[PDB]
Amino acid sequence: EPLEYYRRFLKENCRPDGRELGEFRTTTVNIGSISTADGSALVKLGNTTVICGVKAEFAAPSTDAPDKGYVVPNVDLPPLCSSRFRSGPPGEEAQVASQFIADVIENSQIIQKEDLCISPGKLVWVLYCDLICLDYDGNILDACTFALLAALKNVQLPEVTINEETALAEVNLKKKSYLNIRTHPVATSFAVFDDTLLIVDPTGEEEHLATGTLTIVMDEEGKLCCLHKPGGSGLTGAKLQDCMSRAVTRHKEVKKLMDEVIKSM
Amino acid sequence: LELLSDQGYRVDGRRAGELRKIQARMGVFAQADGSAYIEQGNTKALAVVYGPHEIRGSRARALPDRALVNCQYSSATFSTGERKRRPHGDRKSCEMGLQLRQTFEAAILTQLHPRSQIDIYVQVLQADGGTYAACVNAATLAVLDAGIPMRDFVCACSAGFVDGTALADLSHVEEAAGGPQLALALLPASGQIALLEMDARLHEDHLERVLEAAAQAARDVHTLLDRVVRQHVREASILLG
Amino acid sequence: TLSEAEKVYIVHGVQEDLRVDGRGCEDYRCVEVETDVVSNTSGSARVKLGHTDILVGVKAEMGTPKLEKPNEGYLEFFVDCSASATPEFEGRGGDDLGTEIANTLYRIFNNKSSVDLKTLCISPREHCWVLYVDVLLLECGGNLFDAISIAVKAALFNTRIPRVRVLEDEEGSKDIELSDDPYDCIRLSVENVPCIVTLCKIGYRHVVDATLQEEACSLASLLVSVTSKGVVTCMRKVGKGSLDPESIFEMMETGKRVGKVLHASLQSVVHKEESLGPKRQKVGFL
Amino acid sequence: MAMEMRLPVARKPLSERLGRDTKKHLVVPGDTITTDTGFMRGHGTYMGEEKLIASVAGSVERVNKLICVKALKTRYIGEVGDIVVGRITEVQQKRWKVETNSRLDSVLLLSSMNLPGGELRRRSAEDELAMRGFLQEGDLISAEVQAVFSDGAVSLHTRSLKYGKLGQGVLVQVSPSLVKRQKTHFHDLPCGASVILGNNGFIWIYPTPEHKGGFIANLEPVSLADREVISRLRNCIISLVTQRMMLYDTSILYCYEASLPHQIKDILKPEIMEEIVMETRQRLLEQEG
Amino acid sequence: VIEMKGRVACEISSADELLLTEMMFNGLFNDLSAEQATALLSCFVFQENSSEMPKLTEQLAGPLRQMQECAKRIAKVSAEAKLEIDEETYLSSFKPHLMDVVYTWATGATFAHICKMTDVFEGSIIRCMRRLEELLRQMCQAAKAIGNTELENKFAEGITKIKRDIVFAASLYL
Amino acid sequence: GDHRRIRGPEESQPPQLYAADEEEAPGTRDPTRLRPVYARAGLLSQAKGSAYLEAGGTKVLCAVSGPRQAPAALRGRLLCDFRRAPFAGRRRRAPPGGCEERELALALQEALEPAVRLGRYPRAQLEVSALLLEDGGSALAAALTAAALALADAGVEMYDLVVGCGLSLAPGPAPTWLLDPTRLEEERAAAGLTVALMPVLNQVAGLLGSGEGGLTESWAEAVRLGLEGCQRLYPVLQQSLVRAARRRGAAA
Amino acid sequence: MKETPLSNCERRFLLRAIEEKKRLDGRQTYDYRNIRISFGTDYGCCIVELGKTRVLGQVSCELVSPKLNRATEGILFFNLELSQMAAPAFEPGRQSDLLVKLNRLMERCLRNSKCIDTESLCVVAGEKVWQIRVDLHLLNHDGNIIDAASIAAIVALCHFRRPDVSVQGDEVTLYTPEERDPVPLSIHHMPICVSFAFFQQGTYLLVDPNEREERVMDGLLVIAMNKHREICTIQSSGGIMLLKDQVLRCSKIAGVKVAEITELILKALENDQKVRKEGGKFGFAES
Amino acid sequence: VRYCIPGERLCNLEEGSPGSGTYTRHGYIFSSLAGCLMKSSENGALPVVSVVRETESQLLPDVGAIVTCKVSSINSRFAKVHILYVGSMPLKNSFRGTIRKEDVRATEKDKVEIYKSFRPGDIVLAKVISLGDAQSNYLLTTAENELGVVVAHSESGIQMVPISWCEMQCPKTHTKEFRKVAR
Repeated sequence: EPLEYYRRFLKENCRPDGRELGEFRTTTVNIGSISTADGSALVKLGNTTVICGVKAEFAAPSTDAPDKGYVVPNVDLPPLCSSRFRSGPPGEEAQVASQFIADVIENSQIIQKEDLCISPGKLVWVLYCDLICLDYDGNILDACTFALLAALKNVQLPEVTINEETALAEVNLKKKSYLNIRTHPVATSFAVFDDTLLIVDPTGEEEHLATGTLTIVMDEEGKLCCLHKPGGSGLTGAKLQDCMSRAVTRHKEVKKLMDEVIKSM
Repeated sequence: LELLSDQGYRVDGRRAGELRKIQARMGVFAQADGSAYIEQGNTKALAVVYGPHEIRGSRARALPDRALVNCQYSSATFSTGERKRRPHGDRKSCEMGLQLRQTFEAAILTQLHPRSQIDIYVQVLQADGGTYAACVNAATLAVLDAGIPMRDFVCACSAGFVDGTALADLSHVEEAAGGPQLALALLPASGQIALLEMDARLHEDHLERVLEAAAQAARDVHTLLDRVVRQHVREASILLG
Repeated sequence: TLSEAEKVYIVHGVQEDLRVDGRGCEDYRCVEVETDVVSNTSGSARVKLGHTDILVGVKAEMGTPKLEKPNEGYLEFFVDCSASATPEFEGRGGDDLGTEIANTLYRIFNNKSSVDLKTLCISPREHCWVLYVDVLLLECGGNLFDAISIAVKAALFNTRIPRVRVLEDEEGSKDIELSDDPYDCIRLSVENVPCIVTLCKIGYRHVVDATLQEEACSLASLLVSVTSKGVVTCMRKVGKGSLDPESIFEMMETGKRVGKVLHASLQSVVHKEESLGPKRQKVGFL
Repeated sequence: MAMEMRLPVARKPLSERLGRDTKKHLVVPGDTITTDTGFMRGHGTYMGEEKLIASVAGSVERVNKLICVKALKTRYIGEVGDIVVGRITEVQQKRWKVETNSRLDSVLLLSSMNLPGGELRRRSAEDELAMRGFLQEGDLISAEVQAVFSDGAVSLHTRSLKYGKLGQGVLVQVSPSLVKRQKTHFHDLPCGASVILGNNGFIWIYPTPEHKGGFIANLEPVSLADREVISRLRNCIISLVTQRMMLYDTSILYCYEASLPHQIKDILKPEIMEEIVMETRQRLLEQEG
Repeated sequence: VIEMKGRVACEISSADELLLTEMMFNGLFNDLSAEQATALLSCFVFQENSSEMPKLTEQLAGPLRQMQECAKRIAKVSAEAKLEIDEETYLSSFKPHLMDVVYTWATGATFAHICKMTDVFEGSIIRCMRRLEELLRQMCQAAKAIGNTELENKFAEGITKIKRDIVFAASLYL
Repeated sequence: GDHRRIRGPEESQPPQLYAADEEEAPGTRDPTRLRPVYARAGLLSQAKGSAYLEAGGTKVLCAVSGPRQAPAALRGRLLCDFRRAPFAGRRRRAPPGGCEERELALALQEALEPAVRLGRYPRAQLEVSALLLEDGGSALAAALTAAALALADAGVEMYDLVVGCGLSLAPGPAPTWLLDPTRLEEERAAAGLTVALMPVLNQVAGLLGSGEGGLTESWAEAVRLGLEGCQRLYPVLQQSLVRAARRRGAAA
Repeated sequence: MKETPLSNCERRFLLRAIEEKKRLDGRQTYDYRNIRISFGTDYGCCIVELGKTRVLGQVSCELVSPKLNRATEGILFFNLELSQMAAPAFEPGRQSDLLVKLNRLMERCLRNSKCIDTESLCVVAGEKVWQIRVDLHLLNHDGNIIDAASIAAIVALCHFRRPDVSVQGDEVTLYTPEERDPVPLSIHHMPICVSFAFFQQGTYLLVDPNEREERVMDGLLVIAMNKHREICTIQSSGGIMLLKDQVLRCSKIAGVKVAEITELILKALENDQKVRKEGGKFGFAES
Repeated sequence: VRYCIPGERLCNLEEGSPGSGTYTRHGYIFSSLAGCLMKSSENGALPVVSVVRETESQLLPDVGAIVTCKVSSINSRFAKVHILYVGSMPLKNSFRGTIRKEDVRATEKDKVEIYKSFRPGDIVLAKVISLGDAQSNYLLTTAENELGVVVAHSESGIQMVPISWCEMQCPKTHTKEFRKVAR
């Protein structure tokens, strides 16, 4: 009798865990936990958990845009996250999340691909940002985006040079250089029950028994990078402006958190 | 290099109407229910037939009327000089499987082994031209060694067309030249073809020639195979008593 | 598979130092070795150990060397576990055992002292040799790994790579010069290429060439890789069962002795055959 | 210890060492058996265009008016009284599914298997649950056929207590066309053991007891003097079959008596195999006639 | 040890099986029709004498001559082993006195059009026909054993021809 | 091109291979030394049992998706999926793998089947999923230990725990067996080895090895050394499990 | 899902109507169905529908590094997909046999017959060459595919146009369809398959069989031909025993059939060019 | 109180006997789980040691039970269900039970009809009889008038009220569905 048990709390303006329908759960990060990787970031929202490792490599660009350093995300929902996933190739949710992360990276323009070209037409960086879920208690997109941004700030790259005599490039793993990122896109999630009831940061069950879901990415300068609205019972702008406000608030909060962290190092 | 000297000879040193000495054997592997080996020149096919046995994981495919033929093809990596990988699962070995399957389902006379797998397996160790026919013939010898009823030796071979003439039992050289090559497999007793593959461009009036030539080559292959089989049966019976 | 009482019979037999084939616990069976079976390869070999028949092809191709090791070439291994062995293999069910065997064969040759790869280098970072080994299974009657190893060694011994001079030229033009002397082809040493040895434990006694019926009766099996000198390249353990710490040592000592004997016999046989010549007629599958 | 390697020697075909020139009528598919007024067909042939055409490789046999073929390798077709040895493969709610060298999965119905002692009343669910704890998956049964179904399968039973489940012993798998169709497949030899010769290709070899139905497992040791004999018999049978000759009491007894000089292991080496088989064959042939 | 003929005869218990199997393996039923076989089997099940031996047409008598030849062969082979057997009796222990009766019955006729052709009671005819149907089941199984199919379908068709109204009625006690 | 992942570049080589330097060598140390270990069971929530182990730069997770319906034939099963995260190691590898992941998976299965008792888990398959977040030395041993912890945590029955230990060989003139090494001591090495045992009943469960060289006596000393290391490591894991059980008692 | 089983009624009725030489819709045995060739807006798209069987064909290009064995001539990449809208049974990765045989047959037919000029489409011998792929998609499945797939591939590869390119030394310059006029391909001869279906072991033969006729047939003879009477491929499938005269007669049929189909195709291309030369992004031809 | 571990010994056979979650080796017992041990004592003075992971300690729905369940699948023969509440203590280990045709009412009439007694997606409570052997298929029965369906949703989304023995109705609109109403 799950749904009924849940409507009782919903109408008491609460949830069975102790959250007031509009607040998230304990959000925490950990930077630089990993040496083998250029950038590393652990994120966890109470029970939900995500980890991003960003490696850096060389590669030859395309012919349409030689001055473009690729940024390739891939999300991994291994079977140890939840039992709804099975050992094998990637399912559907992983792939959807991957395309979401890529759309974000491409639209928010947090990073200029041009800032990754060493020798146009010949070399350019490729940033393989690999995200891994470890507890899919719910709201995996927020965690994925936040971990991506955190690690992608942690990343400091080496410096390379070109020798015309050898016609090859050399690296200097001693000196390095951080990675400039302009926008700080944060993602805020929503679960829409029958008609008008929007809860924020929905956990697992709340997403299992929901009529629809929503996600909204809100850049710092009062703009949006993505309004992910896969199906749902419907919405009018009045049930949407409020979500945008709450998204701005969450942006503020998590950016303050991330600043405190990068400064506590 | 050349294919038909003006005299009539080939490279290997054989006229158009003849072929290379097949050297075969029946009874290679004893842990099976039927086995064979054949070298139709440099080629070296190897067949195996795990007999009509039970279906496991029934998966609702056990035909109740007739038997279930499952033939698998394989061309070893070191077969050709150019090494290749993924000999199984490719889009060509599976076509060969279909071909062998629709041949032997025609010949193998399945109406007597209903709800049973006849598992045919073919591995090609060396390929120098005529790679399908060697396999057909090896699987035939195998079937026979496994006492599986079958209408007739389903004998196969290949023909080709060069300088307005028909060649029998091509090799890799004239198979690489790009000329028309027509492979087939027929049942001699009735004169009926069980399979007819063909791949290259040529006129129509030049069809009957290569067709009858391949047929006659298959008849010769029939003679050789049946002599082998008769030696085998005779020796076995003599040893029995 | 098989029953329980047969397992009792076999284990008490071993404990008594007899076996259904009336042989002890340190006795292989007649292994029919042959070499130069297939012709299109730069090397080949075949083994028939009881009821397991293995074929091995070896192709010496030209390829780019490995960036971390441009000064020398490399061996690659592929393993076709043809369904002709047991029908329970197909395009997907034999990949498991094939992968296992290939990973072993690699682990035997991350040794740097087995095949002198420096002898396989033409021009560092520019061209090199590559030994594509291709194992082909045709029966499974146990003691699989030892036979595969013996075949690998017989194939290497029977490998004949041609000499090539790769001459550079400006404006990016490269030329290869052959030596028109198929009799003047080089030969790589195998005085270190190791043989595998599979000691399966039955009851409280260890056994070599563990026939299937006895593998099903066992709980552990130690794979050793020995060279003719006495060293132990690899030491792996396989089995859904446990294994004591002391028996390991006996297994290792026995593997050492058996490797000595095995390598001696193989070396003698293959020198014999190389002596004979084309007079042997290369009886294979006939 | 002792290890030995050796190159492969080429066969010596034609079995000229015998020199028989058989008086049989061999055939192969496509071959046309005698076409006459109303000749009935049997296993190993078919009809086409008013012509009796073989289907399998072997010798033809013309009983008074029936034309059949007797192939040299097949899988055990089910007769109605033939004894049989079988390895179990499955345990279905109603019965057991057994594996013989047959073209399907032989069947032993729960109604057939004898009960501990003679406690015969009827079969109930309690028996349906002991259906497993007694006859484990993978065990062996020495039965005799009960009947053959139209789908080809063989339903088999256990007439008496001489049949049922088997002890520890040892087993061999040969072709079923290498055991002479005769009586008393159950032999108890003077050598110190006993043997069961299936009408299929499954031979069982067990030490002979002293008391004289498998409901208890005598998982006791076996004297060396009764395992060496079993192993020698096993290797002798393998020899016989490797040379393609029939198999029954006198054959195995005489190969045994032949393989005493040659030790218990050196009688698989093809030379020893061949000489033993030749000795046995010659002495059978000359003594019998 | 047994031979195929034995595994074909064992299926038969309702009559003389040696002679039936010889009739098979000499090719008699492979040329006749559905009913003629029923008649040649009536020649065996029936064992009573009647006043007037009937007159039979060639199409239906001829086969009985081949039957008697096989019987004579069996009789000689029995006499060779000295079974103290006689030939005339063994041969004449098979009464064809109901062949025409059974033929007309299988043509789908009326029991009243049948009880007249012969100066024999009815219950004896009923026993004859029931034993005949049993023997037909047995012969179907024998043909099923050797491997033939036309012959077993033939015998099954004969059975389907016999059972119409009263020869196979219910037992009031049932 | 893979159509289940994002379109990246065809090929991509790392920058290190384009570096120019002689990497730093460790030098000397106490051969019979062990790294500081942090082992905790009960980390993950959505899993019946989970465990986490850190030893130096080594960082490994393991989860146990419990019994999932799927005598000697009605005997349990456990299928193990080892998997190193693409952001571990100097080089990057696509997630799939297919060369060494499966070898180490076979190792885990061969080392766990003995300890676990599967007669009490019939008609069932336990999905063990290991994950290697960072490689810093002995990896397969950490994975064995973590899978053992995760199983013992989910409450599957056993006979004893599994303790692993990795060893390497110093290529110096006086080669000594180096215990519980680092990725540097392991890439600059001649031979490597891995033991795994059940210390109560003193029985190996799965071992493995390889060598640029060696010899019987050396391998034997290596074996006994790894056994001693595993013995000295066992108590940590004991205390970790006790601690997790206490936390469970606290929750209710 | 699964295909609905076939009733014995329909089977017997079909076999009898064949015995009596009567098709269902009302056509003879040596006749195709009205084939329509419709074009799209983008050069290289064609929807060809014969009766109820619709098949789509798209042709695309790329520039890529060639393969060493042939560093002069380019590449060509076929692919046929059986969309689930064709029929229920066509789940992804299940009806693989049909895919394999069709794709191998089509590759063989077009590639090895040398229908197009893989040489003309070279730009830099060793570095950059063209790469023409053709994706056929099966939309409705009523009977004969190979014929439809082939007609589609041919109409496409004859109704396709490359972005022109200029070259000097190694300097390669690609251009847009708006800067220059794309250049067509180079065909030598247009082959199109022809499908015969055998009934009763070989006694009867039909052309352009429907779906039911494909379910109650035992054998299938595919024959590729040109307007110049040049066999390109012939294949027998279904495990059937035919003879010589049968294939000879089938070939003498395929001759006329291919001549007519070719006339139609050419008319279609002519009409499409006329339309685009007058305002209009379509082109339509009817049998 | 002491938490144990899958390898440590606990006691001689002379000082206890294995109850559960343990095993035996030479003259000793050895645990098999990470959990809390307990040695119960009979009037016989010989203790029974056992080990438990009290997370999900143990439950057992016995014959004379009253267990709720949810109707998932149905047929003209039987209706299958999932076990949620054994009494009143839920159990995340949802067991799977069955309800037969005749074992539906105390009257045992064959006239009963599933589709007029049950529907997929409603909660009932019943009494188990057979545990099951292979798949532990619980067989539940409702041969009583205070048994069966208690809550049942309407055609689309409304919860109905148990008017009578075999009738139920939705309060908003009017429509008489048929079930095996409880009580």
